[PDB]
Amino acid sequence: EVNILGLTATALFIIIPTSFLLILYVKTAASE
Amino acid sequence: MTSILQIALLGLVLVSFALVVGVPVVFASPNGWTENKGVVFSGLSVWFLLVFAVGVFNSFA
Amino acid sequence: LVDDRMNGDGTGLPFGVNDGILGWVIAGTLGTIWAIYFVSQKDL
Amino acid sequence: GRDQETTGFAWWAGNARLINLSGKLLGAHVAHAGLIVFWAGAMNLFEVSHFVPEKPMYEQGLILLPHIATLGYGVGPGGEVLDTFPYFVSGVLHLISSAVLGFGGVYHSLIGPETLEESYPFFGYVWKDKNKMTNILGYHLIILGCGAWLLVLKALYFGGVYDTWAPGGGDVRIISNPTTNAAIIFGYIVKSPFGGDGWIVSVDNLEDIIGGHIWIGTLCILGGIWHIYTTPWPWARRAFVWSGEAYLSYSLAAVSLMGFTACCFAWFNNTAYPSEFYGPTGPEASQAQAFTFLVRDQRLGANVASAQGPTGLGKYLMRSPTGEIIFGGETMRFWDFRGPWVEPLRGPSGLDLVKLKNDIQPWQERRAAEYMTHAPLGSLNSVGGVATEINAVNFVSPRSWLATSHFCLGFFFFVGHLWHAGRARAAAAGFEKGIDRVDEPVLSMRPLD
Amino acid sequence: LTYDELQGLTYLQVKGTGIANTCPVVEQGTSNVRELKPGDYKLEKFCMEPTSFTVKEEDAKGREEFVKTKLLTRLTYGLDGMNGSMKINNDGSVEFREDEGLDYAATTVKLPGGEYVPFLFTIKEFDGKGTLDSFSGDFLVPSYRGSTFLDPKGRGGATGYDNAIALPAKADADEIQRLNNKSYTPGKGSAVFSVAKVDTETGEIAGVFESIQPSDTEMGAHPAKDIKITGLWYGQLT
Amino acid sequence: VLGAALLCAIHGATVENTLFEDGDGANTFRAFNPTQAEETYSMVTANRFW
Amino acid sequence: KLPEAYAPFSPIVDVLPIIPVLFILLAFVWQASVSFR
Amino acid sequence: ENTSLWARFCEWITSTENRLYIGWFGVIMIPTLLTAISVYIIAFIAAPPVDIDGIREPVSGSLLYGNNIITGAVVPTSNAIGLHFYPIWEAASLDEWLYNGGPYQLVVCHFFLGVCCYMGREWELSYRLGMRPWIAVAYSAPVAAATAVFIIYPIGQGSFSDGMPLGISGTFNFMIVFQAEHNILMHPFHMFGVAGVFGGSLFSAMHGSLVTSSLIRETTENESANAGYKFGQEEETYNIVAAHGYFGRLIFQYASFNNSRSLHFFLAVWPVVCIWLTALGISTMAFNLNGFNFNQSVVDSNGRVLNTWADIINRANLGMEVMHERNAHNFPLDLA
Amino acid sequence: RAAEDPEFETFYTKNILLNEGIRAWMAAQDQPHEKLTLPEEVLPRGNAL
Amino acid sequence: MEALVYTFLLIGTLGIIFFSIFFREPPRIA
Amino acid sequence: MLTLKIFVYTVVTFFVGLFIFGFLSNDPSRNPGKG
Amino acid sequence: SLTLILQLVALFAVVAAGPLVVVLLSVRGGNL
Ligand code: CLA
Ligand code: CLA
Ligand code: CLA
Ligand code: CLA
Ligand code: CLA
Ligand SMILES: CCCCCCCCCCCCCCCCCC(=O)OC[C@H](CO)OC(=O)CCCCCCCCCCCCCCCCC
Ligand SMILES: CC1=C(/C=C/C(C)=C/C=C/C(C)=C/C=C/C=C(C)/C=C/C=C(C)/C=C/C2=C(C)CCCC2(C)C)C(C)(C)CCC1
Ligand SMILES: CC1=C(/C=C/C(C)=C\C=C\C(C)=C\C=C\C=C(C)\C=C\C=C(C)\C=C\C2=C(C)CCCC2(C)C)C(C)(C)CCC1
Ligand SMILES: CC1=C(/C=C/C(C)=C\C=C\C(C)=C\C=C\C=C(C)\C=C\C=C(C)\C=C\C2=C(C)CCCC2(C)C)C(C)(C)CCC1
Ligand code: OEX
Ligand SMILES: [Cl-]
Ligand SMILES: [Cl-]
Ligand SMILES: [Fe+2]
Ligand code: NA
Repeated sequence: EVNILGLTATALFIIIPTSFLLILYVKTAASE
Repeated sequence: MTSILQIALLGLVLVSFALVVGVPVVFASPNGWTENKGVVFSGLSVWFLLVFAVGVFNSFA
Repeated sequence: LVDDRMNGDGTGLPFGVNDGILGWVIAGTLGTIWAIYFVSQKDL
Repeated sequence: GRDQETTGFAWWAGNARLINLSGKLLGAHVAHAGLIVFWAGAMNLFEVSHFVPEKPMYEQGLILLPHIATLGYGVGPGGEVLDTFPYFVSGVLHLISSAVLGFGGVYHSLIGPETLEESYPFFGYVWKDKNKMTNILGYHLIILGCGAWLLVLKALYFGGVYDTWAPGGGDVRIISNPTTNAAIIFGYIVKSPFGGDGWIVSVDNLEDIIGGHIWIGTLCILGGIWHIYTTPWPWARRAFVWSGEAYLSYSLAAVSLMGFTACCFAWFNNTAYPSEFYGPTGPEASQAQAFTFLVRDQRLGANVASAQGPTGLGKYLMRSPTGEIIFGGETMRFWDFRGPWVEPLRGPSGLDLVKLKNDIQPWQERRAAEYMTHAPLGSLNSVGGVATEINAVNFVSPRSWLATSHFCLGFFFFVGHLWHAGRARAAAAGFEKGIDRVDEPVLSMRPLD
Repeated sequence: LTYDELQGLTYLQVKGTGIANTCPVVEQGTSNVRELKPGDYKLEKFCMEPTSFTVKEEDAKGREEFVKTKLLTRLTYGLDGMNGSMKINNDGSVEFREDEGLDYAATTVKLPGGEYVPFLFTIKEFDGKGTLDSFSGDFLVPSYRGSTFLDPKGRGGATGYDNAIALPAKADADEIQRLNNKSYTPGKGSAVFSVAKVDTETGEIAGVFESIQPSDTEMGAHPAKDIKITGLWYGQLT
Repeated sequence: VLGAALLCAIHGATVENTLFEDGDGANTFRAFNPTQAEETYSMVTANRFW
Repeated sequence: KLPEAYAPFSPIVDVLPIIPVLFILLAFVWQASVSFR
Repeated sequence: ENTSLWARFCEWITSTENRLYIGWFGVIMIPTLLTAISVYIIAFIAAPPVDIDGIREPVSGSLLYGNNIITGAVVPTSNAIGLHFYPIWEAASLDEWLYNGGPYQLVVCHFFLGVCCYMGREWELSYRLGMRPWIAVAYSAPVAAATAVFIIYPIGQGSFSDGMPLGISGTFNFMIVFQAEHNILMHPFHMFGVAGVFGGSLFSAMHGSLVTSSLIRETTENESANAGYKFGQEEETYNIVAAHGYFGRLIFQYASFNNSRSLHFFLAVWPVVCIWLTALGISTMAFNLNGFNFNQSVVDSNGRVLNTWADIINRANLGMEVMHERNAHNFPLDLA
Repeated sequence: RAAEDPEFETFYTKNILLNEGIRAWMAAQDQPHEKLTLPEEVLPRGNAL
Repeated sequence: MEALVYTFLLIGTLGIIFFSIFFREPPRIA
Repeated sequence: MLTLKIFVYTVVTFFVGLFIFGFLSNDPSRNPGKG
Repeated sequence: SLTLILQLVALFAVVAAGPLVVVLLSVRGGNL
């Protein structure tokens, strides 16, 4: 069982743009 | 008896038609309601008379 | 019957009341809010 | 009339230009009474004109001859039309009344007094004269009580109105011993609006209907005397907004409510809206499907009590959600049906299979015109029944049509109530034309975060 | 509620109260049971309602036990309106046999844990042989559905696709249980009865029963389980 | 498309109900002046409202 | 149908329902004739 | 006013200083909507399979019973119910209540009350902020649509089972069986609604473009063009005369929308009245008035049935009705 | 899962089967170049409709 | 693993909505 | 099992009573305007 | 038929009466 390809695809599509948006947010708030 | 009722109803249609085309014009006429009082009373009395005539002619027709 | 059911579905129950305790607590809650509002009316 | 720059309102708001002109209000209102009575008389004349006497009277596209026929005016024992003269005389009297009403309306709009209280204190009113508003409510409520007692006079003393529940298929019956008791009348008005009972669409018998009319006439007359002889209370004057615009909002919300109610009345009732004169409702013609099929296959030779359908419940019978036996079609959503041809087939506990086998009546059997055609399908463009049915018959059910017209127009009146509710509240506050641009409530109170 | 007072109630009073689901009882009768006069009877109105619904399940350790359940079905479980006969002698042997009526009921029940078990509560084609105290027999059990019933893929028995419409590359010797068999062979069940509260004047017997019948086989894909039904029945002798 | 119809309706209604006084006639459409440089609606009031 | 004494007037009857709809349309003519004042 | 418990309660409920204004419409909006949200989430996660059709042949519609979110849905009540009001206390068990279809009745009833009280809450904030109140009037179109597909259609067809399921695949199924038995796509109100949603998107893009183009330079390609002046001045930005000039030069410059109030009223009224009309079309077919039935409409001299686009749609609609309720029909005509 | 279990179904499954119905009953005259003279017993139905 | 994925994305988006509603940047310029 | 019904009926009448007396309780004067 | 001819002449008489009234009030003074 378990669709590991879909699990990986969904997991990276969450984490990588989320980390991208959060890193620009925290670096923007670090130096306003 | 049917012909009398039919002629009375036709006259009532024409009288009501005259009242419809005349009452708003005469009312909204500048200084017209105080001068056409006689003809409006005549038209209304005739209208009511033909209504009552058709009513009493239904029972014989 | 195989189970205990309320068996009040339909039958023309006013406000869906089937036992008197429910009507009494409805009237009690409305009267409680009414007493609070009346004693605390006129703002002050 | 008057112009915009002095009234403040554009042409598409011009009927509000006469808010403070009671005489023009009277002219517009009497003219509207003329319009309503004119449509009533005209349509009664058409429905007289387009009549086919041999057919049942619901396939001719007639909406209000059922209104006269529900009063029993020219109705046979089984439901035969017999005569059309009462419908004709009703239409003509309405037309003459329309002419006199319209003449009075145009007179008060044009040459009638521009403002009423300077010559007629009895007829003039500012919209804060709460005592005289209550007097007007008293007058109108006395009128409504008189109309209800008029229906009382017809039902008990003039020998009219059709009961669909008389044995053999109904009869026009002079109602003796109407049920006026407060327990049944109030339990009829305070129950649930769903299929278990139905709130206001639940009146199964005309003694119950006429007893409710006793109650409404007595209550309206006594409340009319009350409203005439009393003054508004401080709690009412604080909670309510008193202006002509707020009064519109109250009237609009109320009339939308009774419009929604009238829609449901037309959709479900077969008692105050006779199926023989209106066509079948939703649950019937489907109860008629199941009934005709059960009698037909028990006629051929196949049993129905041991007959089992495709899904395990029964093709022709099953048990209801409550322990009673109900019809086995897809009409099992309509097990709460009550129509004049099922009570002689209705047993206390079950459907009385031996009664179904033997005690079947041929009026019940011949009640198949509701089944075959006339179901409350009918499309926007007539045609037959379901959306796939082809151009074979010209029919639509007046129940459907004066249900949907009424509910749509009641929804629009709910919207009008919302509009004038908000505008009346904002105008009584003082900002109907907007915020004052220099001292806003926004800048006076705290920021959110 | 004895049948005599049930007929005197209007159709509105019973509506929504569930007393139509309740079978009539006997209060004026006797419990002598063997007192009933022998001969041939042609009785009518078999009333039959359940009181419990317990389902047999098989553990993988080797013992026989039952367990109570919770009904998903509402008040559609009683049997009402049959007719039949028994041939009674002086000693007590009977020849009970139903003929025709509402001899089935669609019912759905779940075991603890949450497994759907629908069944058709049938009593049809029941032969009754034995004494009044305890007489049993066998009754025909239909499948549940007609052969025209459709699965959500549209396949079926008498009508349907009977092939893998959803996926075209699966028709091997694996879907035989799901596609090829589609069995509706009717099973058989055993119901043991007992006659209690006999009436002498008008001939009314109203006892209890315990019926073993198999559950639904659905489409024959999975084997049926046994369901025992305990309840009370009623009948009027003529 | 449903969000676009949403935005069109909500924006039109919000502007129409924040139109300020801008006159003494109750017809607010004539209360607008194409010459004036002030906003026709209170976006502060609109923002705190939503 | 109409009775025998009123049968010839049925075509004159047969044009009435549009008149209330013509009333609001007449109001539109009124409002255009006063040039939308 | 300050030592009075009810006066304190009123001045907190009607306080516009809160993060979310609640008011007297909010004290009845919040519990119904929160209840509906809670039971909707719990049912969408772990709803046991529910029999929608009254034929003891249920659908799952829940994630923990083996489907994804778009194919999973809160499913309408049983056909055994109809409009029969089945809440938890009408069931001997939560389990039987779930199988019968009660959570749909609960979410739909609570969502109806919550949406109407959201209408009222929006009007209430408009009043307490000193505005004009017609936000609720513009909001009346989604409210009318929600009532039409959750209450009006169950009333008209006699059963909550015919109502719109809370889902996406369920939405498509209800929508398609609605096509099959009512022919909405050939109805003037639905054409007005489609014209209105397309026009609402059109006017949204048009207004957005005409006023984002009409920009006096205060925000450059940087975050803003504050070099002229920083934040804190009443010198207003943007333009509205040039937008009307561009729209006038666009086609014929006579149906002038020069007044910004007239323009925004038109953008407010067009999609609202069109969604009003399409919701009323749903309401008309609740009382089962359908749309245009243009089948068998074109014939030749010999009277032969001459095929038409309407006949194409008709055969599609009847091919839709044949799978509609495969086993829940025992009888030929579909009325119940 | 709907193939291995005749008990599982969704509104999605209903929609797929309904799409098959649309295809079968409409393409017959919608695509005249295909000469689709498919008889009525291969065209699929429900019960009673 | 299928169902918890859907549950997590749904409740996560609802969490972002909650956080944006109550813990947003306070609004400036009108 | 009717205990759930009693509890929910009580809380429903409580919320409805808050609504009824809240709008009975001089609601139109809860306005910043001169009215 | 004669029924259709009467229907049409009655139709024309009832549709042309209103504009006749407004034109007569426009040419016979005003106060409309
Ligand atoms: C229900 C329909 C209806 C009714 C009864 C009224 C009634 C009235 N309106 Mg009004 N109006 C309506 C619809 C209606 N309106 C609509 C739809 C609009 C939007 C276009 C308007 C816009 C409007 C404006 C802008 C104004 C009014 C005004 C008025 C008032 C005076 C009109 C007047 O004196 O000028 C006279 C009207 C005419 C000369 C044209 C009508 C022709 C005659 C009078 C009627 C038709 C003839 C008929 C057959 C006569 C019956 C005769 C009888 C014997 C049978 C009046 C009481 C005015 C007002 O508010 O008062 C201050 C005003 O300025 N209305
Ligand atoms: C349509 C006609 C009509 C109208 C417009 C009014 C209007 C009014 N009446 Mg009145 N009244 C009427 C008919 C009417 N009445 C009749 C026929 C009677 C005789 C029974 C009375 C007897 C009456 C009395 C004794 C009083 C009023 C009062 C009032 C005023 C206060 C309203 C109020 O109490 O708030 C709203 C009321 C409530 C929120 C509580 C009502 C209780 C419930 C709703 C009724 C129970 C029935 C049932 C449970 C409701 C469910 C069904 C419903 C959803 C349809 C108000 C202006 C008061 C007054 O005179 O002011 C000085 C007053 O005390 N009326
Ligand atoms: C409660 C209102 C109501 C109801 C329930 C009915 C019901 C009925 N009417 Mg009737 N009618 C009404 C009002 C009503 N009418 C009014 C006010 C008029 C005066 C114009 C007429 C004039 C009329 C005639 C002449 C006839 C009927 C006929 C009929 C019957 C069949 C309908 C038909 O044949 O074609 C159906 C007609 C339509 C589907 C047209 C729909 C028009 C829509 C609703 C207009 C609104 C659309 C949209 C919102 C407009 C937006 C733009 C706007 C800004 C202008 C039917 C039972 C026929 C009949 O059998 O004779 C008795 C027929 O001959 N009616
Ligand atoms: C284009 C507008 C339009 C049209 C054409 C209609 C048309 C119609 N409506 Mg309607 N309505 C409308 C708008 C419209 N409505 C709107 C906007 C609303 C608000 C949402 C309503 C709300 C409404 C309701 C609540 C009802 C109707 C009803 C009706 C039908 C009967 C009318 C009636 O008898 O009223 C009533 C007339 C009066 C109240 C005044 C007369 C008083 C009575 C008749 C006196 C009693 C006399 C007696 C019975 C006979 C004399 C006998 C002798 C011994 C004295 C009719 C076909 C009724 C219905 O659904 O059909 C049953 C109904 O109950 N409408
Ligand atoms: C009996 C109920 C009633 C009454 C007495 C009034 C009275 C009034 N309204 Mg009002 N209104 C109502 C119901 C009512 N309304 C409803 C139900 C709605 C929702 C649609 C509205 C929405 C509304 C708005 C938005 C406005 C008013 C306004 C006004 C004021 C000026 C009206 C005017 O001159 O406009 C002129 C009249 C016309 C232009 C005629 C309109 C023609 C319509 C649109 C065509 C449709 C007719 C068609 C045959 C019906 C189709 C069937 C239907 C199912 C769609 C006036 C005092 C104005 C105001 O606020 O003034 C303070 C205003 O802005 N009303
Ligand atoms: C099965 C049958 C069901 C159907 C019968 C239902 C009967 C319902 C009749 C209620 C009518 C009351 C109208 C008041 C409207 C609000 C006026 C107001 O703004 O009122 C406020 C106003 C402001 O001065 O004052 C006033 O006019 C005072 C008026 C309010 C009167 C107080 C209510 C009675 C109080 C009884 C207390 C119940 C106590 C709890 C009992 C618990 C038992 C254990
Ligand atoms: C005839 C008839 C009958 C009878 C009926 C009746 C008797 C009725 C009634 C009724 C009633 C007896 C009613 C009453 C009512 C009331 C109401 C309906 C109300 C209200 C109101 C409101 C809604 C409010 C609001 C508010 C608030 C909340 C508070 C403050 C103020 C305000 C306004 C804000 C019957 C069915 C039997 C039969 C058939 C027919
Ligand atoms: C003010 C105004 C207005 C309104 C108006 C109106 C509303 C009017 C009316 C009116 C009316 C409301 C009318 C009615 C009427 C009626 C008539 C006029 C009648 C009659 C009669 C006759 C003559 C008949 C006969 C007959 C018979 C008897 C039966 C048989 C057949 C016949 C038909 C032959 C408008 C909006 C415009 C504008 C604004 C202002
Ligand atoms: C043509 C014809 C006929 C005949 C008829 C006659 C010979 C008579 C009549 C009739 C009549 C004769 C009707 C009526 C109407 C009436 C009315 C419509 C009334 C009224 C009144 C009022 C409306 C009042 C008001 C007021 C005042 C002013 C004072 C104080 C306040 C009040 C509001 C109370 C018939 C149908 C048989 C048949 C067919 C043909
Ligand atoms: O459940 Mn919902 O959808 Ca009104 O149609 Mn009959 O049921 Mn069933 O089918 Mn088609
Ligand atoms: Cl069926
Ligand atoms: Cl489906
Ligand atoms: Fe803008
Ligand atoms: Na089928």
